[PDB]
Amino acid sequence: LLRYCVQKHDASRLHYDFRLELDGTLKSWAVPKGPCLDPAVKRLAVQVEDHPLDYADFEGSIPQGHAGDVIVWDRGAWTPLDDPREGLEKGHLSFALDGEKLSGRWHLIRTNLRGKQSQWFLVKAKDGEARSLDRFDVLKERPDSVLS
Ligand SMILES: [Mn+2]
Ligand SMILES: [Y+3]
Ligand SMILES: [Y+3]
Repeated sequence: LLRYCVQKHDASRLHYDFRLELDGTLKSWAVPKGPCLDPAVKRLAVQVEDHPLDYADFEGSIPQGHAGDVIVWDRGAWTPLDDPREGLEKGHLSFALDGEKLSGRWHLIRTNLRGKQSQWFLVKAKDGEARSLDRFDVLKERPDSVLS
C-alpha cells in the first residue's frame, strides 16, 4: 500500500535514488553505487530532499546547468517491520520491499556521528532474497527501466 521506487539518475556522477513513501511524501536517499542484494555489502545512502509521490513515476531529464537523465529502475510497495517515524528519528529502518528487482528485508542505518546525520547505509537483510554479490549483481542483471 505504501509506494517505493528506485530511480537511476545518470547525472555528473551516476547514482541511484532510493525512495520510500511515508506521510504523503517520498523519503529519499542518494545511493551512489546502488542497492545490493549481498547482506555483507554496505552501500552508502546519503539522505536527500523529500520528493512528491508523483515523482516516483518520473522518467526524463534534469536540465543542464542544474542533471542528466532519469529512469525508474525499480518500483513496488514497501512495508516497515518497525515504527517508521520513530525509525527515521532514531536512525534505523527495518523494512521489507515488494517490487520488480528488490525484494525481501532491508536495513537503512544512520551514523550516530554528530554533523553527519545525512549519512546512512543501505544493507540487505539475510533472507531468501539475499544473493552473494559475485554470483548475482542486481545492477548488472536487471539494468533497465520498469516503465519503459
Ligand atoms: Mn539524483
Ligand atoms: Y519521537
Ligand atoms: Y517481473
